[PDB]
Amino acid sequence: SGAIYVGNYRVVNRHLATHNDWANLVWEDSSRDLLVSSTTAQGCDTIARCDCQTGVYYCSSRRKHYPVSFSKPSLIFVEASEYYPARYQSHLMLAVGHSEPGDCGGILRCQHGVVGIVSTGGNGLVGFADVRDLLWLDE
Ligand SMILES: Cc1cccc(CC(=O)N2CCC[C@H](C(N)=O)C2)c1
Ligand SMILES: [Zn+2]
Repeated sequence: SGAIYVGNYRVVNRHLATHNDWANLVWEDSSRDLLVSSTTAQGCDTIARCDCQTGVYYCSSRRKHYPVSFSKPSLIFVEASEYYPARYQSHLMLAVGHSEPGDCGGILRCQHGVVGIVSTGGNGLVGFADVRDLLWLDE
């Protein structure tokens, strides 16, 4: 679990969005596993606007942060799950690092701010949904 709170927006994994997220929907994209909902309170986070390929992510299944080298956002095949049919997920960045299903929502940060959230993983990989291209989150 986890979310990014920026301005009057909440960014979550689309597959973990709540009834309240859907009732306050701003934007969603199944191909990216992202959903953004509106909030009444001002957020605590800021978004990176950069091309970093290193950063640190929070891993809830270890209660720890780990450093990672990750690929640029790309279109990657993701096998069928209870949440989606087999498909290509876009804007996904892969890295070597521990992750388990409940780690989705963990934030990846670089020195410039929030880069993205854990969305996929397994077998010593961790995949992050990028948010750096969503310029409207800032205004
Ligand atoms: C973080 C992690 C580690 C091991 C396993 C998993 C599960 C996983 O990859 N799924 C299920 C949920 C939706 C995901 C998606 N973005 O399509 C795919 C997730
Ligand atoms: Zn950066």
